[PDB]
Amino acid sequence: MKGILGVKVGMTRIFRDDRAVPVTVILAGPCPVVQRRTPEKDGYTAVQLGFLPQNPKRVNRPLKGHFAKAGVEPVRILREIRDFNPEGDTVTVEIFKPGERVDVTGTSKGRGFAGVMKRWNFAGGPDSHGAHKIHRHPGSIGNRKTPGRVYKGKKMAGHYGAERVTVMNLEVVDVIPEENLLLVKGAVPGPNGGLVIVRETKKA
Amino acid sequence: MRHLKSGRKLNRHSSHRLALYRNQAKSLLTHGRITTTVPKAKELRGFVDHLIHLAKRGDLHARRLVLRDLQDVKLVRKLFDEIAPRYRDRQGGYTRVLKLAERRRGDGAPLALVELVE
Amino acid sequence: MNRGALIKLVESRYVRTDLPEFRPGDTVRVSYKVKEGNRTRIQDFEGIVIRIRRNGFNTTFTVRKVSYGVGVERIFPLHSPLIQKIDIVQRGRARRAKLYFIRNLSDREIRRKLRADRKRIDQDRAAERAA
Amino acid sequence: MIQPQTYLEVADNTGARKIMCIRVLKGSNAKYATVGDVIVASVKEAIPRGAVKEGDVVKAVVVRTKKEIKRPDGSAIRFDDNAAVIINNQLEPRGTRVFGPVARELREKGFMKIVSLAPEVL
Amino acid sequence: VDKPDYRPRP
Amino acid sequence: AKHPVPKKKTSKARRDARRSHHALTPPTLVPCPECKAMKPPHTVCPECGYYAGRKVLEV
RNA sequence: CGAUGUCGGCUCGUCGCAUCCUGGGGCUGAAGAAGGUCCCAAGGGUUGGGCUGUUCGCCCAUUAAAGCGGCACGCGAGCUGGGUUCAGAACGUCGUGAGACAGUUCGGUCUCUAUCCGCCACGGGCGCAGGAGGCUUGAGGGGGGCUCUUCCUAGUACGAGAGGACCGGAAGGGACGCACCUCUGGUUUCCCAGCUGUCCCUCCAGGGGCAUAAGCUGGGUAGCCAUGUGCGGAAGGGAUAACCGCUGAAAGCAUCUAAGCGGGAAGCCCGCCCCAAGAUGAGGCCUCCCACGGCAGCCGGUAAGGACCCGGGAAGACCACCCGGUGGAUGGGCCGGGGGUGUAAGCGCCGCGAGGCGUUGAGCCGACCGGUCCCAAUCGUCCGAGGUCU
RNA sequence: GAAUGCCGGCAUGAGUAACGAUAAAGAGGGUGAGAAUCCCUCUCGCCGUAAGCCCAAGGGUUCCUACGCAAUGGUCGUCAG
RNA sequence: CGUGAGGGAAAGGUGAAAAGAACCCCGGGAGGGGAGUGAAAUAGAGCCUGAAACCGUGGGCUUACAAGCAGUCACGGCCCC
Ligand SMILES: [Mg+2]
Ligand SMILES: [Mg+2]
Ligand SMILES: [Mg+2]
Ligand SMILES: [Mg+2]
Ligand SMILES: [Mg+2]
Ligand SMILES: [Mg+2]
Ligand SMILES: [Mg+2]
Ligand SMILES: [Mg+2]
Ligand SMILES: [Mg+2]
Ligand SMILES: [Mg+2]
Ligand SMILES: [Mg+2]
Ligand SMILES: [Mg+2]
Ligand SMILES: [Mg+2]
Ligand SMILES: [Mg+2]
Ligand SMILES: [Mg+2]
Ligand SMILES: [Mg+2]
Ligand SMILES: [Mg+2]
Ligand SMILES: [Mg+2]
Ligand SMILES: [Mg+2]
Ligand SMILES: [Mg+2]
Ligand SMILES: [Mg+2]
Ligand SMILES: [Mg+2]
Ligand SMILES: [Mg+2]
Ligand SMILES: [Mg+2]
Ligand SMILES: [Mg+2]
Ligand SMILES: [Mg+2]
Ligand SMILES: [Mg+2]
Ligand SMILES: [Mg+2]
Ligand SMILES: [Mg+2]
Ligand SMILES: [Mg+2]
Ligand SMILES: [Mg+2]
Ligand SMILES: [Mg+2]
Ligand SMILES: [Mg+2]
Ligand SMILES: [Mg+2]
Ligand SMILES: [Mg+2]
Ligand SMILES: [Mg+2]
Ligand SMILES: [Mg+2]
Ligand SMILES: [Mg+2]
Ligand SMILES: [Mg+2]
Ligand SMILES: [Mg+2]
Ligand SMILES: [Mg+2]
Ligand SMILES: [Mg+2]
Ligand SMILES: [Mg+2]
Ligand SMILES: [Mg+2]
Ligand SMILES: [Mg+2]
Ligand SMILES: [Mg+2]
Ligand SMILES: [Mg+2]
Ligand SMILES: [Mg+2]
Ligand SMILES: [Mg+2]
Ligand SMILES: [Mg+2]
Ligand SMILES: [Mg+2]
Ligand SMILES: [Mg+2]
Ligand SMILES: [Mg+2]
Ligand SMILES: [Mg+2]
Ligand SMILES: [Mg+2]
Ligand SMILES: [Mg+2]
Ligand SMILES: [Mg+2]
Ligand SMILES: [Mg+2]
Ligand SMILES: [Mg+2]
Ligand SMILES: [Mg+2]
Ligand SMILES: [Mg+2]
Ligand SMILES: [Mg+2]
Ligand SMILES: [Mg+2]
Ligand SMILES: [Mg+2]
Ligand SMILES: [Mg+2]
Ligand SMILES: [Mg+2]
Ligand SMILES: [Mg+2]
Ligand SMILES: [Mg+2]
Ligand SMILES: [Mg+2]
Ligand SMILES: [Mg+2]
Ligand SMILES: [Mg+2]
Ligand SMILES: [Mg+2]
Ligand SMILES: [Mg+2]
Ligand SMILES: [Mg+2]
Ligand SMILES: [Mg+2]
Ligand SMILES: [Mg+2]
Ligand SMILES: [Mg+2]
Ligand SMILES: [Mg+2]
Ligand SMILES: [Mg+2]
Ligand SMILES: [Mg+2]
Ligand SMILES: [Mg+2]
Ligand SMILES: [Mg+2]
Ligand SMILES: [Mg+2]
Ligand SMILES: [Mg+2]
Ligand SMILES: [Mg+2]
Ligand SMILES: [Mg+2]
Ligand SMILES: [Mg+2]
Ligand SMILES: [Mg+2]
Ligand SMILES: [Mg+2]
Ligand SMILES: [Mg+2]
Ligand SMILES: [Mg+2]
Ligand SMILES: [Mg+2]
Ligand SMILES: [Mg+2]
Ligand SMILES: [Mg+2]
Ligand SMILES: [Mg+2]
Ligand SMILES: [Mg+2]
Ligand SMILES: [Mg+2]
Ligand SMILES: [Mg+2]
Ligand SMILES: [Mg+2]
Ligand SMILES: [Mg+2]
Ligand SMILES: [Mg+2]
Ligand SMILES: [Mg+2]
Ligand SMILES: [Mg+2]
Ligand SMILES: [Mg+2]
Ligand SMILES: [Mg+2]
Ligand SMILES: [Mg+2]
Ligand SMILES: [Mg+2]
Ligand SMILES: [Mg+2]
Ligand SMILES: [Mg+2]
Ligand SMILES: [Mg+2]
Ligand SMILES: [Mg+2]
Ligand SMILES: [Mg+2]
Ligand SMILES: [Mg+2]
Ligand SMILES: [Mg+2]
Ligand SMILES: [Mg+2]
Ligand SMILES: [Mg+2]
Ligand SMILES: [Mg+2]
Ligand SMILES: [Mg+2]
Ligand SMILES: [Mg+2]
Ligand SMILES: [Mg+2]
Ligand SMILES: [Mg+2]
Ligand SMILES: [Mg+2]
Ligand SMILES: [Mg+2]
Ligand SMILES: [Mg+2]
Ligand SMILES: [Mg+2]
Ligand SMILES: [Mg+2]
Ligand SMILES: [Mg+2]
Ligand SMILES: [Mg+2]
Ligand SMILES: [Mg+2]
Ligand SMILES: [Mg+2]
Ligand SMILES: [Mg+2]
Ligand SMILES: [Mg+2]
Ligand SMILES: [Mg+2]
Ligand SMILES: [Mg+2]
Ligand SMILES: [Mg+2]
Ligand SMILES: [Mg+2]
Ligand SMILES: [Mg+2]
Ligand SMILES: [Mg+2]
Ligand SMILES: [Mg+2]
Ligand SMILES: [Mg+2]
Ligand SMILES: [Mg+2]
Ligand SMILES: [Mg+2]
Ligand SMILES: [Mg+2]
Ligand SMILES: [Mg+2]
Ligand SMILES: [Mg+2]
Ligand SMILES: [Mg+2]
Ligand SMILES: [Mg+2]
Ligand SMILES: [Mg+2]
Ligand SMILES: [Mg+2]
Ligand SMILES: [Mg+2]
Ligand SMILES: [Mg+2]
Ligand SMILES: [Mg+2]
Ligand SMILES: [Mg+2]
Ligand SMILES: [Mg+2]
Ligand SMILES: [Mg+2]
Ligand SMILES: [Mg+2]
Ligand SMILES: [Mg+2]
Ligand SMILES: [Mg+2]
Ligand SMILES: [Mg+2]
Ligand SMILES: [Mg+2]
Ligand SMILES: [Mg+2]
Ligand SMILES: [Mg+2]
Ligand SMILES: [Mg+2]
Ligand SMILES: [Mg+2]
Ligand SMILES: [Mg+2]
Ligand SMILES: [Mg+2]
Ligand SMILES: [Mg+2]
Ligand SMILES: [Mg+2]
Ligand SMILES: [Mg+2]
Ligand SMILES: [Mg+2]
Ligand SMILES: [Mg+2]
Ligand SMILES: [Mg+2]
Ligand SMILES: [Mg+2]
Ligand SMILES: [Mg+2]
Ligand SMILES: [Mg+2]
Ligand SMILES: [Mg+2]
Ligand SMILES: [Mg+2]
Ligand SMILES: [Mg+2]
Ligand SMILES: [Mg+2]
Ligand SMILES: [Mg+2]
Ligand SMILES: [Mg+2]
Ligand SMILES: [Mg+2]
Ligand SMILES: [Mg+2]
Ligand SMILES: [Mg+2]
Ligand SMILES: [Mg+2]
Ligand SMILES: [Mg+2]
Ligand SMILES: [Mg+2]
Ligand SMILES: [Mg+2]
Ligand SMILES: [Mg+2]
Ligand SMILES: [Mg+2]
Ligand SMILES: [Mg+2]
Ligand SMILES: [Mg+2]
Ligand SMILES: [Mg+2]
Ligand SMILES: [Mg+2]
Ligand SMILES: [Mg+2]
Ligand SMILES: [Mg+2]
Ligand SMILES: [Mg+2]
Ligand SMILES: [Mg+2]
Ligand SMILES: [Mg+2]
Ligand SMILES: [Mg+2]
Ligand SMILES: [Mg+2]
Ligand SMILES: [Mg+2]
Ligand SMILES: [Mg+2]
Ligand SMILES: [Zn+2]
Repeated sequence: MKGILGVKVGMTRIFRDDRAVPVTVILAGPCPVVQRRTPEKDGYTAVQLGFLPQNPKRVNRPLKGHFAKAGVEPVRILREIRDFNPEGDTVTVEIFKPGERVDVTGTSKGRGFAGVMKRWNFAGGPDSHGAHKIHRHPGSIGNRKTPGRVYKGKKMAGHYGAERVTVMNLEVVDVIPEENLLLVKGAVPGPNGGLVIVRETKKA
Repeated sequence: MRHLKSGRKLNRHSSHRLALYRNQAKSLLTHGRITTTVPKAKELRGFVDHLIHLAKRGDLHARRLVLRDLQDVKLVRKLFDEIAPRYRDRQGGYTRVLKLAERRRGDGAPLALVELVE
Repeated sequence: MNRGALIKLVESRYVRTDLPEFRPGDTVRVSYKVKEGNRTRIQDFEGIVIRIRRNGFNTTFTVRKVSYGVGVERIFPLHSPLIQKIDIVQRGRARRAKLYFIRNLSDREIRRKLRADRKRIDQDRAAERAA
Repeated sequence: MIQPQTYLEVADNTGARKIMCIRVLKGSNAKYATVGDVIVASVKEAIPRGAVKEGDVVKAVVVRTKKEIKRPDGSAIRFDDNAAVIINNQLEPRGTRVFGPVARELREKGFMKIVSLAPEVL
Repeated sequence: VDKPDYRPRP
Repeated sequence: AKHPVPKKKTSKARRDARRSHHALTPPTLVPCPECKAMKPPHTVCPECGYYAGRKVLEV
């Protein structure tokens, strides 16, 4: 159940057997394991990974202790991968070979307060024929006296994006260990520069 | 959304905003220091910096470009002969913006001074 | 890190430098590997290039030709391995980067708007004088 | 991107000149036909005494389109019109020549008879 | 089912 | 629309509960290191005209 | 009846199951394929069009299918206003008439501001017996749940023939969903060019305003995007429905059942994805501070830490979140690259001239990828444990 | 204690909608207890078969100057019908 | 208010006496704080009395796992006499 932290760098395509392959490039290596969570100690199993080096000037004292106890130089992000336990004290892109399928988790781009047409692909209202100031409105939200209320979960306008999203079963197109690059075919949540997690896929 | 868009709108349509900057340039290049609202000051920096840099180039081309925004032939001449020279060896950052402590009475707008640098 | 540099890095393995420079307006023949049955062959597509979108490794260019009465436009990645070669067959002088306006012009009218780019022709012949 | 109401030129000699799509035969509820797809169509304009006549409801395979088709090799091709060749229930042209180029896509979709009769395949 | 307005328009 | 309108007068308890967030926060002020007069941080001092160690403006 | 707005449509759903399809099954006057009929099944799905105000219905073209009902004949403080109920007008018809009709016809005022509950989002407060910075478990909840075609098996089983399988295995689609922006394709209010009229600068040349809240036109980076790209529905495990059994009495036979055991659905539980400890039942782990002064309490100064303030941000209505604050690349400038435009001005040459050619892929040049302390994030302030009892 | 009573006062909605044409503003100087809002200058924009000028109705001192800013001005006011 | 005929309000009270607050202080002023007057100044002219709704400051008790025609009965806690 291997996994790794990384940053989305950007997309392009490569050519592979006279085929254009759209890819997102992820900087993944190298992630120092900084804690192991164990069934005896913690009740479950996983690896806290760290990623990108941090200026010690900016690391407070409780954090420093945590890093110290690992003999690990301070790092900007800590995140766990569950049910993964690497033999090394460091995880790098090498844990993936081209051909493998992965799941990538990102924080999606933020749309802010979104209307119903962008959030939920509502149809909105006519643009003419008499529609009166309701071209992007949701329409009805209910019945009448029965039930006299609006369902929990009713799709409505509101904040949208900047959310955890995990896209699944992406092909690993290539891995360039010398530069800590993982090339995954397709699209990955969030902006370039955003933090992502690459896991072995759960599909078969 | 506004994702990675550069530029204030300052509640002006296109042609008014442009005039706002030019008139502010003429004023700043004229007096060396002016006061405005903080955000107007923050946009003036770049607008004027480019005109000063162009003045540092000195060519005829540069003058004719500067004259699109600034229009006053004497003013440009001051820019070219008096202003640009003091920045021959300065690399950008010919303007500075410092925030004033007192808000404006009639509308509470925060003020800042914008000035050409030494 | 430098994200731009890393993309350029991923891309460097696929970049080409063996292809001639050309501009919108030039007439060009692209010999393109093409798959059919059971073989692959080279098909030539020859026409005016009406667009070149630039984006480094991802720049693409569009070639327009008339084929048995019907206009056809083809869009090619400039760095595509499927391009065998490109031959410059004529240099045209455009005044515009994008030449969509010729989609509505007659063959006479096109020829009048895209006269031979006598400068870049001369320039072409002056190379092609080798050692 | 052919859809019901779309007029297509007919690129054969069935005598039909113009057909208007009335359905895309690609599943239960397809929004668009592209190259290699079969539509059902009305004949809106034909020449006198052909195989087909104005009013006929016929099938046709779309053979070139004004919306560009993209290809796995990263390229795309685009034609100046939307054209279809009229076929019978076994995908064979009801006509005997096909005019103008056609999209190679037809071949992988088993329109060999049409692909071969075509002056050009792009 | 068409049935008649029981109220007039406002 | 059909002109909505409050169905009951708001009780004093309710009105005042709504204002539970209405308190002003006092201006954040720091001493001016040249003249010791209180002022907003990041502003040229209006008392003495100093900022960043130097005399910025006539006061 | 001191008003419970009334048909149809749109929008948005949600439920029932007497199921239209898809899954499971018994019987068949079930050879096969296809059907009929009943049973189980509500997870998902259930198309586009012509007519008509229509609901309905008929019709065209498709489909796995084109289900039927409830929700104030769901939904007018959500839209419409074609239909019916006002005043005008006309036809038919009735009435001497004024006028009339569970007839027809053309026309005809649909109300910016949401208090409470409810719903979508976001915070502020307090709590979670020391105070803090991280990382987490998942009670519980939500999301999802569709399906077709072709090929192989095999032209095999079956069948006189036409036709044509079970099981198992491949490939390719439609619609839907989430994400994305490399490509394709949009936009890109000033990023570039061209162009007209007019006024102006400065006469020429070169420019500026205005013609829209871009004057017009040709283009167009980032961004945000779909028409573009990737991926999803599963697999799998468990328990079941109808239905099929094994073993088996009562009842020497028989019996799926009374004891016991098995098989068995798109359905159910788990599995996937997302929320989630206000889960007051307030969880856990790692790290940091410490037992300070005066009188489970008050007042004061601190600790770890936090906030304030500032520069900002693919975060954002405010708030929040995230990054940075000279021990600095946070924005602005400047430089380099990209990218757009498409060869500036000036000068020289040719031409009577409009123009042309060269200098020149020039000049200009948003946002992208970077560098660089030139400009600004100066200087600081205020909060903040001393840990209740068996 | 009620008559959608009468008269008056004061609440609620609420620091909410709004502040009356999307022709448009910016800076420097002056004045003053106080200035986005008054004066002056420069720059910018709008009208120009008018949004300029002259008559008649109607209005009735609103004209000019000095001194004022409680109220009137949808904000401010040192300004003003 | 209405073209007009015509309609048609609200609005009383310092104190015995103005003795109606000189002068100083803050403030542009308004306003207040002292001083002074008066038997009395929360009789200070926005003046006798000065109710109630309504707005506030300060104190006691109470309240952030709770379900409400708001009370009532009971017990307990805290605060006061
Ligand atoms: Mg993340
Ligand atoms: Mg956003
Ligand atoms: Mg909407
Ligand atoms: Mg959406
Ligand atoms: Mg959409
Ligand atoms: Mg729609
Ligand atoms: Mg629409
Ligand atoms: Mg419509
Ligand atoms: Mg209307
Ligand atoms: Mg509208
Ligand atoms: Mg209703
Ligand atoms: Mg109810
Ligand atoms: Mg958010
Ligand atoms: Mg490879
Ligand atoms: Mg991005
Ligand atoms: Mg917008
Ligand atoms: Mg940016
Ligand atoms: Mg902006
Ligand atoms: Mg701008
Ligand atoms: Mg403005
Ligand atoms: Mg505004
Ligand atoms: Mg604008
Ligand atoms: Mg303008
Ligand atoms: Mg304009
Ligand atoms: Mg710049
Ligand atoms: Mg400052
Ligand atoms: Mg401030
Ligand atoms: Mg003021
Ligand atoms: Mg890039
Ligand atoms: Mg060929
Ligand atoms: Mg006919
Ligand atoms: Mg309404
Ligand atoms: Mg409303
Ligand atoms: Mg309305
Ligand atoms: Mg509303
Ligand atoms: Mg209202
Ligand atoms: Mg009400
Ligand atoms: Mg009240
Ligand atoms: Mg109160
Ligand atoms: Mg309230
Ligand atoms: Mg009634
Ligand atoms: Mg009532
Ligand atoms: Mg009513
Ligand atoms: Mg009602
Ligand atoms: Mg009605
Ligand atoms: Mg329904
Ligand atoms: Mg049933
Ligand atoms: Mg079935
Ligand atoms: Mg059968
Ligand atoms: Mg049979
Ligand atoms: Mg059956
Ligand atoms: Mg169902
Ligand atoms: Mg359901
Ligand atoms: Mg249903
Ligand atoms: Mg029609
Ligand atoms: Mg219809
Ligand atoms: Mg109908
Ligand atoms: Mg009917
Ligand atoms: Mg079927
Ligand atoms: Mg239908
Ligand atoms: Mg009914
Ligand atoms: Mg109804
Ligand atoms: Mg209904
Ligand atoms: Mg209704
Ligand atoms: Mg309505
Ligand atoms: Mg209705
Ligand atoms: Mg309603
Ligand atoms: Mg209503
Ligand atoms: Mg209602
Ligand atoms: Mg609506
Ligand atoms: Mg009608
Ligand atoms: Mg009718
Ligand atoms: Mg009528
Ligand atoms: Mg009528
Ligand atoms: Mg009539
Ligand atoms: Mg008659
Ligand atoms: Mg009758
Ligand atoms: Mg009669
Ligand atoms: Mg009669
Ligand atoms: Mg009409
Ligand atoms: Mg009518
Ligand atoms: Mg009507
Ligand atoms: Mg309306
Ligand atoms: Mg409310
Ligand atoms: Mg309620
Ligand atoms: Mg909270
Ligand atoms: Mg909070
Ligand atoms: Mg645990
Ligand atoms: Mg759970
Ligand atoms: Mg709960
Ligand atoms: Mg076979
Ligand atoms: Mg046989
Ligand atoms: Mg599939
Ligand atoms: Mg791009
Ligand atoms: Mg694009
Ligand atoms: Mg592209
Ligand atoms: Mg494009
Ligand atoms: Mg420009
Ligand atoms: Mg312009
Ligand atoms: Mg001009
Ligand atoms: Mg000229
Ligand atoms: Mg002008
Ligand atoms: Mg004008
Ligand atoms: Mg204008
Ligand atoms: Mg126009
Ligand atoms: Mg034009
Ligand atoms: Mg375009
Ligand atoms: Mg444009
Ligand atoms: Mg773009
Ligand atoms: Mg799409
Ligand atoms: Mg299963
Ligand atoms: Mg048996
Ligand atoms: Mg037995
Ligand atoms: Mg027996
Ligand atoms: Mg049993
Ligand atoms: Mg069983
Ligand atoms: Mg069995
Ligand atoms: Mg089982
Ligand atoms: Mg399934
Ligand atoms: Mg979580
Ligand atoms: Mg907790
Ligand atoms: Mg948690
Ligand atoms: Mg509970
Ligand atoms: Mg906890
Ligand atoms: Mg901030
Ligand atoms: Mg911000
Ligand atoms: Mg910080
Ligand atoms: Mg600091
Ligand atoms: Mg920086
Ligand atoms: Mg920089
Ligand atoms: Mg470049
Ligand atoms: Mg370039
Ligand atoms: Mg040239
Ligand atoms: Mg030149
Ligand atoms: Mg000459
Ligand atoms: Mg550049
Ligand atoms: Mg450095
Ligand atoms: Mg300080
Ligand atoms: Mg009574
Ligand atoms: Mg009332
Ligand atoms: Mg009332
Ligand atoms: Mg009353
Ligand atoms: Mg009363
Ligand atoms: Mg009354
Ligand atoms: Mg009253
Ligand atoms: Mg009030
Ligand atoms: Mg507010
Ligand atoms: Mg409100
Ligand atoms: Mg509001
Ligand atoms: Mg409001
Ligand atoms: Mg109003
Ligand atoms: Mg407002
Ligand atoms: Mg106004
Ligand atoms: Mg206004
Ligand atoms: Mg307008
Ligand atoms: Mg001044
Ligand atoms: Mg003022
Ligand atoms: Mg003032
Ligand atoms: Mg001023
Ligand atoms: Mg103004
Ligand atoms: Mg003035
Ligand atoms: Mg005009
Ligand atoms: Mg004129
Ligand atoms: Mg008068
Ligand atoms: Mg007077
Ligand atoms: Mg006079
Ligand atoms: Mg006067
Ligand atoms: Mg006057
Ligand atoms: Mg005066
Ligand atoms: Mg006044
Ligand atoms: Mg005043
Ligand atoms: Mg005043
Ligand atoms: Mg007075
Ligand atoms: Mg007033
Ligand atoms: Mg006022
Ligand atoms: Mg007013
Ligand atoms: Mg004065
Ligand atoms: Mg006045
Ligand atoms: Mg009257
Ligand atoms: Mg009168
Ligand atoms: Mg009267
Ligand atoms: Mg009275
Ligand atoms: Mg008296
Ligand atoms: Mg008296
Ligand atoms: Mg005095
Ligand atoms: Mg004074
Ligand atoms: Mg006084
Ligand atoms: Mg006082
Ligand atoms: Mg006094
Ligand atoms: Mg006395
Ligand atoms: Mg006495
Ligand atoms: Mg008293
Ligand atoms: Mg008294
Ligand atoms: Mg009184
Ligand atoms: Mg008395
Ligand atoms: Mg009294
Ligand atoms: Mg009183
Ligand atoms: Mg009282
Ligand atoms: Mg109190
Ligand atoms: Mg509880
Ligand atoms: Mg409690
Ligand atoms: Mg009780
Ligand atoms: Mg008791
Ligand atoms: Zn100071």
